[PDB]
Amino acid sequence: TARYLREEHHMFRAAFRKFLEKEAYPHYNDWEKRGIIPRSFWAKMGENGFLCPWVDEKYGGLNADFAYSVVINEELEKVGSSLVGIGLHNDIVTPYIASYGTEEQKQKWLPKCVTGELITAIAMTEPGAGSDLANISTTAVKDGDYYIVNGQKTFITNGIHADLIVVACKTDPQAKPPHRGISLLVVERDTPGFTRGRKLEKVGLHAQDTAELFFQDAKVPAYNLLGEEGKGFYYLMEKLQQERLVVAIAAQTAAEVMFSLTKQYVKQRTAFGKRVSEFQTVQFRLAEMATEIALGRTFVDRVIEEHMAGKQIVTEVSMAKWWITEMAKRVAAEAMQLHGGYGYMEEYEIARRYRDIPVSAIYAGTNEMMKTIIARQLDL
Amino acid sequence: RYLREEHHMFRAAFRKFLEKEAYPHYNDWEKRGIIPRSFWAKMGENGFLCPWVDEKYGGLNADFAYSVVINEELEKVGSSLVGIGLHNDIVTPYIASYGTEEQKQKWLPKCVTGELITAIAMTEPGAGSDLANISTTAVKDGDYYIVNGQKTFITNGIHADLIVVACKTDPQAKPPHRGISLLVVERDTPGFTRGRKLEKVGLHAQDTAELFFQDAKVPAYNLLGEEGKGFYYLMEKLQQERLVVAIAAQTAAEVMFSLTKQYVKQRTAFGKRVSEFQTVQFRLAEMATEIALGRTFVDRVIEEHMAGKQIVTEVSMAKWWITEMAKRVAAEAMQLHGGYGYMEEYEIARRYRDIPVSAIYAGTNEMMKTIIARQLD
Amino acid sequence: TARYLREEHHMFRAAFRKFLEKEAYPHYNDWEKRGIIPRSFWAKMGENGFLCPWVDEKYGGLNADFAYSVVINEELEKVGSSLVGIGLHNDIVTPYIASYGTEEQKQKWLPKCVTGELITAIAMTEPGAGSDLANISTTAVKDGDYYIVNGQKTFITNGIHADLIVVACKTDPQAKPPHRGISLLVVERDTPGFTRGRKLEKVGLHAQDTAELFFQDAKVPAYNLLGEEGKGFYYLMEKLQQERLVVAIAAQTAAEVMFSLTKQYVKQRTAFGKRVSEFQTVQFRLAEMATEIALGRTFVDRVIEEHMAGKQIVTEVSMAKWWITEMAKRVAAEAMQLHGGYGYMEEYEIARRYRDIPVSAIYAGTNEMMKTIIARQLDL
Amino acid sequence: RYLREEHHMFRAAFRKFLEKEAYPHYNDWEKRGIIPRSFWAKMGENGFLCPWVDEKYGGLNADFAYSVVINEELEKVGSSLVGIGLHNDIVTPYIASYGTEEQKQKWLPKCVTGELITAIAMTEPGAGSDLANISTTAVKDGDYYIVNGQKTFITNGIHADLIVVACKTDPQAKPPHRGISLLVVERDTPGFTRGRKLEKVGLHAQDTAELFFQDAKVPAYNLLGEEGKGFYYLMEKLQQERLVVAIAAQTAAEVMFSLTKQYVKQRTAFGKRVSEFQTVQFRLAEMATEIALGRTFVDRVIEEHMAGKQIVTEVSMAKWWITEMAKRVAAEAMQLHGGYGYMEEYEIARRYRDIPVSAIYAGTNEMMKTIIARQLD
Ligand SMILES: Cc1cc2nc3c(=O)[nH]c(=O)nc-3n(C[C@H](O)[C@H](O)[C@H](O)COP(=O)(O)OP(=O)(O)OC[C@H]3O[C@@H](n4cnc5c(N)ncnc54)[C@H](O)[C@@H]3O)c2cc1C
Ligand SMILES: Cc1cc2nc3c(=O)[nH]c(=O)nc-3n(C[C@H](O)[C@H](O)[C@H](O)COP(=O)(O)OP(=O)(O)OC[C@H]3O[C@@H](n4cnc5c(N)ncnc54)[C@H](O)[C@@H]3O)c2cc1C
Ligand SMILES: Cc1cc2nc3c(=O)[nH]c(=O)nc-3n(C[C@H](O)[C@H](O)[C@H](O)COP(=O)(O)OP(=O)(O)OC[C@H]3O[C@@H](n4cnc5c(N)ncnc54)[C@H](O)[C@@H]3O)c2cc1C
Ligand SMILES: Cc1cc2nc3c(=O)[nH]c(=O)nc-3n(C[C@H](O)[C@H](O)[C@H](O)COP(=O)(O)OP(=O)(O)OC[C@H]3O[C@@H](n4cnc5c(N)ncnc54)[C@H](O)[C@@H]3O)c2cc1C
Repeated sequence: TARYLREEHHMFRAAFRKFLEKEAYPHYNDWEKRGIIPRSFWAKMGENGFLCPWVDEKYGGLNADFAYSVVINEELEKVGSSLVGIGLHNDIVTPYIASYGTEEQKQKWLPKCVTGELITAIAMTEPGAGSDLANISTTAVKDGDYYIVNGQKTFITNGIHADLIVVACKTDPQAKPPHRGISLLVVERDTPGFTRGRKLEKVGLHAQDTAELFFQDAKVPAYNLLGEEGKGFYYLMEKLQQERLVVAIAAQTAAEVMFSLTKQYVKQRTAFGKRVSEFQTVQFRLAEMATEIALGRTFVDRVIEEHMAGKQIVTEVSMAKWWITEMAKRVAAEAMQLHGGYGYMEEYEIARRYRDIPVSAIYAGTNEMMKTIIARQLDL
Repeated sequence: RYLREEHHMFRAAFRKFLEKEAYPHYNDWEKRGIIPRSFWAKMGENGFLCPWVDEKYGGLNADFAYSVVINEELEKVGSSLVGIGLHNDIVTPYIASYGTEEQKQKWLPKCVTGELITAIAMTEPGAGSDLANISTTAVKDGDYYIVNGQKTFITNGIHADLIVVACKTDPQAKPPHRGISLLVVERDTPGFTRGRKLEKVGLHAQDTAELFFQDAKVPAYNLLGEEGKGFYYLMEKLQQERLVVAIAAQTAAEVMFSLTKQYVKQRTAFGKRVSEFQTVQFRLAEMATEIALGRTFVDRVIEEHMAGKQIVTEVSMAKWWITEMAKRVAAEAMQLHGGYGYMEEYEIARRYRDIPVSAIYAGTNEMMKTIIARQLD
Repeated sequence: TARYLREEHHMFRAAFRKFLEKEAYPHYNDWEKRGIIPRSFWAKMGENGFLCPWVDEKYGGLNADFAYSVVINEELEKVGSSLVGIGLHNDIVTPYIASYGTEEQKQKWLPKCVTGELITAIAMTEPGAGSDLANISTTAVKDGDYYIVNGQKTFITNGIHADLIVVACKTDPQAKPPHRGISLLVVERDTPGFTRGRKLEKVGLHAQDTAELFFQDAKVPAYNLLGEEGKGFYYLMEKLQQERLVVAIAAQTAAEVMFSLTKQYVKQRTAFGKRVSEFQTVQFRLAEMATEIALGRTFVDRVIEEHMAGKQIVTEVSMAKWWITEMAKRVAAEAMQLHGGYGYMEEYEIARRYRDIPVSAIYAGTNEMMKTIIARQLDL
Repeated sequence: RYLREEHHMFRAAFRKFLEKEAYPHYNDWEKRGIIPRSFWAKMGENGFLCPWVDEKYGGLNADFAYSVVINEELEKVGSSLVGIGLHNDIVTPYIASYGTEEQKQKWLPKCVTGELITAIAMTEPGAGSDLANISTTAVKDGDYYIVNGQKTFITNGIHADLIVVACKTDPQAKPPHRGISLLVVERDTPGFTRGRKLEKVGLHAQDTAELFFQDAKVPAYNLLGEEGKGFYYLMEKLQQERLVVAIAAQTAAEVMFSLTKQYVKQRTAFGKRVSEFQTVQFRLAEMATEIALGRTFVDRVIEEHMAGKQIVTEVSMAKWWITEMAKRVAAEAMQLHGGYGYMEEYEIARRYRDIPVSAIYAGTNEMMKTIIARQLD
């Protein structure tokens, strides 16, 4: 057992699962077909208190601790990875508004983030730069009471639905070092000069509305600056600890789900007068998967505890992110293979789980970037 | 060492054909879920179908190296073209090896032209790896066989006009495998129906389907070889089947390596080509090494096979190891493209989805290891 | 941080390390040359309270909790794996006497186990059976007030020094199932018919006195029966949880030691105008080793906590044992390679660490047996 | 395909020789820390040293396949015999390729007989992988070179009567590698001393030592080739060096596989042979597969090498991949023997200790990947 969950979280998990059993599980395949999860689902999430529950009661939130977010994100992954946009809204983007927003900004935005009237996104990555974030070239040039924004952002989660987009841009492209010229600017829906691409066709996460964003002389009120000019990089580096933790949590859950699928399948499939689960190689493969899952679960649970205690754990979250995502990828490969021909059929859930997992090694920072961060912390 | 100048010239000419007839259309075929029969017709009229078939049926008496070239060049277009290799090098050889003079005359000419596309149906919902435990029955009611059963995952399952079906003509054979025969089932057989095109992770243009036999009336002269010797024919032909899969997986690995190398050489980050970071260099060096090992091994197996030698162990080794290697290449390739590796606009995404099934068909990699272990005594 | 260590354990670790810095570290290489650790070392351990510290004060012990044993075994491994005989005495064998001994037996044996006047060993494995323990063939036939013992035991840790040997033997060879015929019998030094082989030449653990034991009509007092006849297998299965945990702890420490050796080496070695630690492949290899070490440490620490709480964790300890031992083997292989030619030289400590590690995957139950146990617990 | 009947007959005869002169004595040699010169003498008198050397110096003009047979058969005895392969196929070829007519006449006859045992000294305490950064100097003081420096890890370091030493005859060469020459240093050179036999994890009968030069007086006619072209000679010869290592590692893998297979087939547990448990079967199938891949690859490299083709990439691939594979085989072998794998009475223990150094010498596996990456462009 992990110490961050108490009885209240256990009853919450059951209540949230009951909601999903009606609203998510039976609808998920249709959402994938359409390429997007309907706004009405977010509205239902908001009215039931499952959006931004950590937000203060004065904005309509529940003052919930981070364990509630762990439960939400785990239960949503149990449905499917296309639901990652909720965890992104809850635990990645809206915390920027709460941490760095003025009272006026928080009052204006947070209540609607809780209800789901405003859906959020964060836009860092550009065609020319992802891992090398200091090299982004989207510019925001001050002109009167406005920032004139020019640039392109790519692979944006919630790219179609998002009404509020936290945009990383260069307010001073000539700054030394380059990262000191970066600022965070909130871009609202229907901003003149702000357009969106058609939803991106991807290997998986088919129900996630990933899209490119285009800023052609985007006229953004100066009021929409989040925090201080030229400190944008610092806000990002700070919040990426929670971001990477969220990815680690979702990948751990995905592995657990895929293991359960495989175990159940091989226990019911017969070959050569035996259940497939009776062959020693199958037993050992499952034992090895179970072991690695136990390791990842124990580690991520410890990192959650450290995080909740307010401790700085850059190294450990980077470890959790790369290792658990690779582990879940290995689980997926084993799972497909152990299903035989059926693991390659879209009628079987494992096919979708398999297509969904490998991107976890790429986003929130590639696993190569995680190893880079670890090596830096090792002092070499 | 099995490729002579004639094969190099043929490769260039076949590639030119595909640059016109296949490469520009592949993405459309995938969207359609099938490769049009018109393409098969163009392949047939140009002599690219069953080239090994004797000239007397309209073939070219081509050696196996021509089939290697064709299958490799088709994979470089994409894995959904595996149906042609299956027609050419898996199924039609059953007709030539075990067909009567009369069956060969009736069927082989049209297989060369592509008027008849072939398929082979072994696997059932209840049994794949455990092939001896198939339950599809063919009961004589002269001069017909009455066939009952279901076959699953059939390549060319929609297009196929001739299907070689493994069935139990004596379900009480003891030992069970002794009751297996091969029966050719023709398009428009009464009681023979097909399922919808299967929705798969990849091979989107390959028409895989289930087949259904409900008191299907099959003429007794459609028996292939002798009653009760079907299992023996299958074990015999599975060596070339496994070789074909190994060749295609080897080619897929090479294609994916090339895509990845080109990408990382053009992509820059932190003031360098991605290909300049030492970890990327070593990963590419390791991929290049395993690719070279697979190429050398499969080439030697091809040579042995063409020499008429029994290669059961070696082909089983090639099949499992090369398919697993190709899978590892795919995983490296997606990762090294970053977000772009996950985008369907990039070819690597499709290559990635296509590869993992190679570890499953022609017999699972677990079955390959089972065979190797048996041969190790 | 792991919750089982308090300030008292931290001061204890420092005190114990101070003892070892004088008595163990500088002598270790000589012990390996001789093939045995001198009795005088055990005597020093006993007089300083470092043997069987968990034993009750009434037998001369300290009533120490298991965290003291964790510290002792970790610190001894930091010296070298040839010191495993101490952890075996402390935490594997003597607990059998405390758990299953009569008051008379405990009074007779435990005080001298604390002082080191009696060194203990456990003898299960035979030439014909190790993994398949139910198939042991050493017999003990009752004759008057004695058991007549015939058989051979192999690979016995503390095989030369041991004065008390807990011997698994068949008191009823015809029993059904075979395991119901197994009993534990304490064999004392100078028992008529009991002899020992020459110390076994091994790949590593060169200072550990591993030997075969021979029983040719060994005349053992019936008083020396430990527990109940035919329940021997049950005692063994019960105590193997702690045994496997001890092995996992030592392997985790060995990995940590080997990592430190490698990191320090590559940081000081120059090639191509750079420190070796500056090449990206070296950085990533170290980052990967660091990650896996962090996983093993977090997991074993959690298992220690569960164990100390009195919980039954057969699955988790089997996971810890196989995965950590394999991980430490991988660490060792990386460490040798990263030292270049120097990693193959016996003058460098890594050579010895490398030779010492791979046996951890074999003893206390092979890693194949660990996977067997896990699969059984998965219900397949 | 490089072995003809003559080579098969030779293999049998050489093995017979070793069954008498080597196998029964190997464990004793290991205890002694050296292979006696008497064995070298028996090898020489039977024509098993430098067989490729022209008949005019007393050699046999044997092709490289004879060296393959010798090195393989010696490894089947044990890895401490690598000094012979080093003499035959690594060092003496420097004398034949770059020696003047007069040096060849002076040295090659005695290398064939074994009167002179050879060694090559590249590596220094401060530089191994980074060979261009060697600091051993050879300064002309006609008609001598005055040599100062230290060489480390020298195979045949005790026995060697001739040592080919890489040194800087112009330490200000810019570019540095242009100042490297090869200088033959003879036994009993003034100022030339040797360290104690190095204590190693394995290769216990191989006499590895450090060499010390303190104003060593070396005759100028002991220069091998031209001044400042030493680096070029080394890069040229390292292809055969790396091939020799790959061959020995391949053979070690095969030996260890055979030991393991035999053990698990004779050992029983839980009412079955250990070899009957499915996980053991699959592990052995995987080992057999990788061994087959390595054998096929190294055999093809040997063929290419004998054809006189440049094989830099391929040999680097063979060296790193096969040594890593052999290491994996060793780890599997110890585990599958249980406790017995850890006992020095069992041959597998020694094989296990011997193998990992193959990933280090002839250039580290990291250097092999560096070379491959460079060739990938
Ligand atoms: C489904 C999905 C959703 C996404 N959502 C968002 C979002 O909501 N907001 C957002 O800002 N971004 C988002 N992204 C972008 C994602 O974070 C980036 O794809 C990721 O950071 C990698 O950047 P890149 O794609 O440009 O790859 P690159 O940075 O171009 O790297 C390509 C490859 O080179 C490797 N590489 C680069 N440098 C080195 C080096 N120094 N050493 C070794 N290897 C190196 C990388 O690890 C990678 O494997 C999303 C991506 C995906 C796939
Ligand atoms: C794209 C595609 C095309 C196909 N085309 C054809 C075709 O044209 N003709 C045809 O006849 N078939 C075809 N198939 C079927 C294919 O050959 C089978 O899927 C394959 O043989 C495995 O059979 P199965 O799917 O029933 O898996 P199963 O036999 O049920 O096995 C499932 C899993 O169980 C494991 N397993 C089973 N037995 C053992 C054992 N004893 N020990 C350890 N593990 C074991 C295997 O690891 C496997 O991963 C096709 C399949 C695919 C995916
Ligand atoms: C340094 C050292 C110290 C030791 N100290 C002691 C001691 O103090 N007391 C004591 O009692 N013993 C001791 N041992 C013995 C040790 O526990 C045994 O070696 C171990 O349990 C394995 O038994 P075995 O050597 O007989 O191998 P075996 O049981 O013969 O097994 C050989 C191989 O076959 C594999 N195998 C067996 N069955 C299966 C199966 N069903 N499926 C898959 N694989 C299988 C095993 O995993 C192993 O890899 C020691 C051993 C060593 C090396
Ligand atoms: C048994 C034995 C026999 C030998 N016999 C001979 C002989 O006869 N003649 C002779 O000349 N030499 C001999 N050697 C030397 C051997 O070739 C060297 O040990 C080897 O080349 C590596 O050099 P090094 O030991 O100095 O390691 P280093 O060059 O110091 O390298 C140590 C580690 O650093 C890493 N490294 C270095 N540079 C890089 C880089 N750029 N990128 C990533 N990693 C890097 C490598 O991974 C290596 O593992 C022998 C060695 C042994 C062990």
